[PDB]
Amino acid sequence: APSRNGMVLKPHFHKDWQRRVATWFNQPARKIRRRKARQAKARRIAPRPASGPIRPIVRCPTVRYHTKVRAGRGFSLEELRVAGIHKKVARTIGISVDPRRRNKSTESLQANVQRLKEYRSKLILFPRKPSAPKKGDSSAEELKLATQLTGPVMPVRNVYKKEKARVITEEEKNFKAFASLRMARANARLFGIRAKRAKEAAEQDV
Amino acid sequence: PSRLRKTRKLRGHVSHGHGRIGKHRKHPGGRGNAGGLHHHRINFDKYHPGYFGKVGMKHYHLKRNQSFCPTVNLDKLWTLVSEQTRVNAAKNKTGAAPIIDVVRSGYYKVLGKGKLPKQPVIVKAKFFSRRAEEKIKSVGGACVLVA
Amino acid sequence: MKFNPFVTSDRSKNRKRHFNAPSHIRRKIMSSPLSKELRQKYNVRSMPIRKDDEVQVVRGHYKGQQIGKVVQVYRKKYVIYIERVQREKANGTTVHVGIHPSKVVITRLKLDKDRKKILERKAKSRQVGKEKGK
RNA sequence: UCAGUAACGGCGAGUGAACAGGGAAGAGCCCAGCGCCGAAUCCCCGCCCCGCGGCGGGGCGCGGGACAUGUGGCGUACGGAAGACCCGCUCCCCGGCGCCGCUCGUGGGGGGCCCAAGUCCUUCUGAUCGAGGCCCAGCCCGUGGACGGUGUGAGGCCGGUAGCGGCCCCCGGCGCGCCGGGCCCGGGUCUUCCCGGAGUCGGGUUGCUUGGGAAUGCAGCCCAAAGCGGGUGGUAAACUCCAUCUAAGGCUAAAUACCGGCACGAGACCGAUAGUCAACAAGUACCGUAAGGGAAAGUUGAAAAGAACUUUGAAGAGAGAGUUCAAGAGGGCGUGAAACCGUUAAGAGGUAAACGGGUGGGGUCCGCGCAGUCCGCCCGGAGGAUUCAACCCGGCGGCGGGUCCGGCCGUGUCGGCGCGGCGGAUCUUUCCCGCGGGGGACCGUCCCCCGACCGGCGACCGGCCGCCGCCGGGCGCAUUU
RNA sequence: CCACCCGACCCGUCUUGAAACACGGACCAAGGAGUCUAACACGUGCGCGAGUCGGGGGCUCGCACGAAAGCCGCCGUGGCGCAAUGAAGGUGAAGGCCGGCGCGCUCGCCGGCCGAGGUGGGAUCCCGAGGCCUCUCCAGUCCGCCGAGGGCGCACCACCGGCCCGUCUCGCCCGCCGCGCCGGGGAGGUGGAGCACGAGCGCACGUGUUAGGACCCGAAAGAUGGUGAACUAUGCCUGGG
RNA sequence: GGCGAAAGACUAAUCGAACCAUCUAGUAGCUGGUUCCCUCCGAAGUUUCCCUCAGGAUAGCUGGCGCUCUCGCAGACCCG
RNA sequence: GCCCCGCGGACGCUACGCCGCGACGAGUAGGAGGGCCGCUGCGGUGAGCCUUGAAGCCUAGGGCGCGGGCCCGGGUGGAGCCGCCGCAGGUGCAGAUCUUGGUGGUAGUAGCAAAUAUUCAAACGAGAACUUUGAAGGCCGAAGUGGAGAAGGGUUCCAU
Ligand SMILES: [K+]
Ligand SMILES: [K+]
Ligand SMILES: [K+]
Ligand SMILES: [K+]
Ligand SMILES: [K+]
Ligand SMILES: [K+]
Ligand SMILES: [K+]
Ligand SMILES: [Mg+2]
Ligand SMILES: [Mg+2]
Ligand SMILES: [Mg+2]
Ligand SMILES: [Mg+2]
Ligand SMILES: [Mg+2]
Ligand SMILES: [Mg+2]
Ligand SMILES: [Mg+2]
Ligand SMILES: [Mg+2]
Ligand SMILES: [Mg+2]
Ligand SMILES: [Mg+2]
Ligand SMILES: [Mg+2]
Ligand SMILES: [Mg+2]
Ligand SMILES: [Mg+2]
Ligand SMILES: [Mg+2]
Ligand SMILES: [Mg+2]
Ligand SMILES: [Mg+2]
Ligand SMILES: [Mg+2]
Ligand SMILES: [Mg+2]
Ligand SMILES: [Mg+2]
Ligand SMILES: [Mg+2]
Ligand SMILES: [Mg+2]
Ligand SMILES: [Mg+2]
Ligand SMILES: [Mg+2]
Ligand SMILES: [Mg+2]
Ligand SMILES: [Mg+2]
Ligand SMILES: [Mg+2]
Ligand SMILES: [Mg+2]
Ligand SMILES: [Mg+2]
Ligand SMILES: [Mg+2]
Ligand SMILES: [Mg+2]
Ligand SMILES: [Mg+2]
Ligand SMILES: [Mg+2]
Ligand SMILES: [Mg+2]
Ligand SMILES: [Mg+2]
Ligand SMILES: [Mg+2]
Ligand SMILES: [Mg+2]
Ligand SMILES: [Mg+2]
Ligand SMILES: [Mg+2]
Ligand SMILES: [Mg+2]
Ligand SMILES: [Mg+2]
Ligand SMILES: [Mg+2]
Ligand SMILES: [Mg+2]
Ligand SMILES: [Mg+2]
Ligand SMILES: [Mg+2]
Ligand SMILES: [Mg+2]
Ligand SMILES: [Mg+2]
Ligand SMILES: [Mg+2]
Ligand SMILES: [Mg+2]
Ligand SMILES: [Mg+2]
Ligand SMILES: [Mg+2]
Ligand SMILES: [Mg+2]
Ligand SMILES: [Mg+2]
Ligand SMILES: [Mg+2]
Ligand SMILES: [Mg+2]
Ligand SMILES: [Mg+2]
Ligand SMILES: [Mg+2]
Ligand SMILES: [Mg+2]
Ligand SMILES: [Mg+2]
Ligand SMILES: [Mg+2]
Ligand SMILES: [Mg+2]
Ligand SMILES: [Mg+2]
Ligand SMILES: [Mg+2]
Ligand SMILES: [Mg+2]
Ligand SMILES: [Mg+2]
Ligand SMILES: [Mg+2]
Ligand SMILES: [Mg+2]
Repeated sequence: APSRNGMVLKPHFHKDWQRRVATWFNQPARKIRRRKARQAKARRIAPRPASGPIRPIVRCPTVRYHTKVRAGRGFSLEELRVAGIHKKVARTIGISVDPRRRNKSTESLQANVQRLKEYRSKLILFPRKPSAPKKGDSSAEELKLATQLTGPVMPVRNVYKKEKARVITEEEKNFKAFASLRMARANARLFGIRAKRAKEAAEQDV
Repeated sequence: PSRLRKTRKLRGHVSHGHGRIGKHRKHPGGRGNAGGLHHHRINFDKYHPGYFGKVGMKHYHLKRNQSFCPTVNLDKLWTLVSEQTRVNAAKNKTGAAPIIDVVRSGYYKVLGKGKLPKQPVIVKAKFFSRRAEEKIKSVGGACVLVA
Repeated sequence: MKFNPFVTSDRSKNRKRHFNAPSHIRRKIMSSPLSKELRQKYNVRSMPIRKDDEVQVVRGHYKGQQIGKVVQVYRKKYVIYIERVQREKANGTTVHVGIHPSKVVITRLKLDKDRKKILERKAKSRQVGKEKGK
């Protein structure tokens, strides 16, 4: 029964909710268990990076997030092809590969191609046989530099280009931003009915 | 804290604040929002005008990411840049104006509430209000559109 | 303070394990201090009490300097009977009175192959801990 | 998180996802088909040799069978194959070597056995784990003062506890070490060839389902495909463009769930009408034909020392005696409430009892009263003294002196220090290189230092001086205290 | 404990009305009923504040306490708040004086200044003629209180005006890569949970409201799956009287 | 469901729908109960709407929390 | 000259404290405040209490508080317990034909009355209306109160 002024509420408690209640008393225990597994995995895979293989830069979709980049699932086959890395070899040396991803633009492709090349320079490759090295990193390089890289490999950061202050030209001062948007919307809205009418008069005249 | 509740003060009063006549029964009046158009009509009409009925066009599979367009007014527009940038421009010898990219700050549209300090500025946004563009022009600035 | 997560501090648990311990564990529970001369001789502080061990009662109504022989180790009752530690029942029968082994001091040990092996284990370990403390 | 949202809904009550984003984890693949390779493939059996609890490896057999109605190698939508030309090569794996590298993460795992220090002195007590003491900071150990037991209440009596503590035994992965062995090419470019899952998709209709709304998914029935095709693109339909994937075959760890089970730890939980029904010979006794239902019920004592013996009685049961700190603990025995009863003492009693107010009488017990104000000052008598004021010598303290001196502090201006630190949506064709990161300048801030200079010292602070007060010592030796 | 005088009916409950010929209650012990979770509202306390908040994750050689605590900042993703309005496409909160003009709308272009309008009330604050007085007179200084009267007016209230969005009536003017079935502007009304120099966020406590067993005890019923013809009803078989 | 020479009879002391367990602590505008003390304030049985008349929503009546202001003085004493 | 024959002059002010003046005081349902009212457990604290006697329980003992309640003495008991500052709640009973356990008045009452019936003597025995033996009087009356079985019971059979 409502009483005086209040919000109309519809609590979703008409089923046997008490039978399905997930408590979180094992949350501290879960965090401990995940931590120990991370540490155990890192010791097992040393000196390979603890977080995992390197991931590519990808741009988040939709208008809400296209201004930001993040780590992708894996490098595309085109990116690996340009970088000169066989897709089968990439996984063994710590490069994630995503055959599903396609590069729509060349800016994204070059960003990840550069990321792969810069990763390859940073990579220290131990010989399969310690006594015999063929094309692996130098003994000196392996002996000292090799250490387990903690945290994401080459974290993906949103870079912002600084734009220095400048004198406003006459053209910029005369640019009508509001009217440009208003007409651009109408041009897109009426483009078809204009193509229909313009076409319709064409056979009318001819 | 149970020691601070009325329950402790109601021990020994018989009806526990619920009355001898009306009592505290299970659900006199129905459960939930029962009777909104009947015995509870007055409450619903008085505190919730508009509750019953259909209004407008329904849209299946609404993706709120598509309509994402956060706005920043003109009065708070200069907060998007460091105070060093604002003062250095005001005392700048040549008419060089700083470039403010509201998309970098996380805004897409510039609205025109308030007034601007009298100094040129290049504002970059996805969308501009009419008054917002007018006021930027009045102080000698420029509006630049981005995608 | 105890730090082992696999060792319990529960009062109910420790009492349960104590009062339901099997006999061989009850042997360890029924340890008694050695006398000063024995402690100095073997470098051992305590031994599990055995029948045919001479002991002194150092606590209770029968406390004194008399050296008596342990005639029965009743592990099920956690008590030992000593040869002169007795009392007079109503009908005249003489019954031993049970004394907890932690309240007696061994003055002479019944040495055989097993006790000598046990004693040299405790003394080797006590000495090894000195190689720790140092 | 989106989100109680889009949506569903007698658009009522109510119901209700997803995508993007941030995380945990992260791993990819195999067939059929299409082809090419002399079926190049598999199972079983017999024998021998070697590792060898049957796990097998190989060799043999004019041994058997499966299989062309299709086994295996290559290959699967990320394309693939062959040929030519170029480039780069000798790998990978499994089982027994030995020695044993190895926080494997709290020291691989499992089991066993051990490891500090008071029962000192005095006392309390039935017993003590109580109390007091144990020079010099010292009873002693402490990487151990968790817990339990022991006649209270114990770091030091005992088990234990702590410890990258010890020893022994067993088990497993890794690390290098001959072999029993198998297995062994790859990438690029060009030309040419090859390329896909059907009573399935899809359509109608029915029923269920869903937030899915002119139908989200599923199924039945009917219809029934295509190959520049097919599916999807959240409003039915036609045309058109575009986007996006490739259904109708299959495998796959992790992050996730876990009121059963095997072990284990813990708790601001319950404390025998509580907590599980069940602290106990509890799913027991008992009930019901049966499915099924289903209790009540813990405590002597430190130790049985569980009351010898005498005596009355047929005995149950008593009276003595005895054990014990206690039977005023005697075997359903810690404590032992109320209701109710017996007895004893006192009081009362014909308006049922009981009750409020007021007094009176009696009784119980208390004050234990039963000679019952002390405190301060002054006066008088009668004693005694470490004797008072004042002054001197030490020590301490309080207050004052920042125009007493250090120390310092508050703030401000100038120059300047540490390339000082940090930040900055300031600038950088000084300059460096791979088209951006560096490195610089500037600004802000902080921190340090350095001269002048700066108001003030309960912000903190010493020395010095002045005053006052106290204390200890000296003198003061009696009209004083 | 008893005596006497005055008073004095049995409580709980429902009820207009209970000492009732209304119901429950023989007696005593122990147990016994507004809870907890989610949501929401307001009020109060605390922190920070146009922001606020790590709750999910991670880091700290996990682990008596510690399943705690601390930290993150290119972990603030995200929530709520800072912007409303419209069904939606969408649009989206600043004006007043000083001039120089044009136009005659009562407006429009330019430079300036200022910077969230105005009116009535308004805690507080500011100024203040005049006063009060010392042993007396001459004029002064430090220096409080009284003070008519005036001024700046917080918050808040009311009223007028203004700004944004929807909608309507009206009427002209302007823009250009789109000369368009294009885009923008004015004025007068009216609809809005708007603006008009932010007040929120997190945490805690209380009270109320609700969904939940929902203060406790209580139906007649409904559903699913099972057990029964040892009684009894009826058929059959095989016996007995 | 059975079975009924029919009484809604009988179907294990149960029959106008057996018994057992579960759903299920089923719902109840209805009946009963609802546990310490003192202090201060203190009602309503009326309005309107409701398949409403033993119930609610609504306004009234209540309490709690405030907040916005108004009203001080000749005086340590006494004294306009 | 401010001080000085005298070197001194009560209490206060847990400011959430203390003090003064005036008016007021009914109360169901209900609301609010205070509680140095009460229960259980947790963090602190009381160099707290306790085998020279804790909790509990009893009390014609002594008192305090309007009250909720509390303190102390005595007795019993035999191992634990409490104050204060905060925290937390399964926190206070007279009722619910409440739940479980216990106990009364009724009350030494109703009752121990269906089917004809017992008596004498002896034995054993602590003890005889009731057992056993003997004698007598009776009944069942062969459709039995007789002798054997089925089902069901499950040791009830027999001896001591
Ligand atoms: K109430
Ligand atoms: K179909
Ligand atoms: K009595
Ligand atoms: K009633
Ligand atoms: K009655
Ligand atoms: K509730
Ligand atoms: K028979
Ligand atoms: Mg990870
Ligand atoms: Mg009341
Ligand atoms: Mg009631
Ligand atoms: Mg009511
Ligand atoms: Mg336990
Ligand atoms: Mg939300
Ligand atoms: Mg639907
Ligand atoms: Mg549903
Ligand atoms: Mg997602
Ligand atoms: Mg094939
Ligand atoms: Mg030891
Ligand atoms: Mg102990
Ligand atoms: Mg101990
Ligand atoms: Mg000690
Ligand atoms: Mg250990
Ligand atoms: Mg297509
Ligand atoms: Mg389309
Ligand atoms: Mg497979
Ligand atoms: Mg009990
Ligand atoms: Mg129980
Ligand atoms: Mg039970
Ligand atoms: Mg006793
Ligand atoms: Mg005795
Ligand atoms: Mg007694
Ligand atoms: Mg006793
Ligand atoms: Mg007893
Ligand atoms: Mg009276
Ligand atoms: Mg200070
Ligand atoms: Mg009536
Ligand atoms: Mg009454
Ligand atoms: Mg009557
Ligand atoms: Mg009734
Ligand atoms: Mg009755
Ligand atoms: Mg009770
Ligand atoms: Mg608040
Ligand atoms: Mg924060
Ligand atoms: Mg823990
Ligand atoms: Mg944490
Ligand atoms: Mg935020
Ligand atoms: Mg964000
Ligand atoms: Mg005003
Ligand atoms: Mg127009
Ligand atoms: Mg308008
Ligand atoms: Mg409310
Ligand atoms: Mg019920
Ligand atoms: Mg029905
Ligand atoms: Mg039959
Ligand atoms: Mg018949
Ligand atoms: Mg009939
Ligand atoms: Mg039945
Ligand atoms: Mg209920
Ligand atoms: Mg009704
Ligand atoms: Mg109606
Ligand atoms: Mg009526
Ligand atoms: Mg009624
Ligand atoms: Mg009153
Ligand atoms: Mg007293
Ligand atoms: Mg509790
Ligand atoms: Mg309760
Ligand atoms: Mg009761
Ligand atoms: Mg009551
Ligand atoms: Mg009689
Ligand atoms: Mg009779
Ligand atoms: Mg006859
Ligand atoms: Mg006859
Ligand atoms: Mg006859």
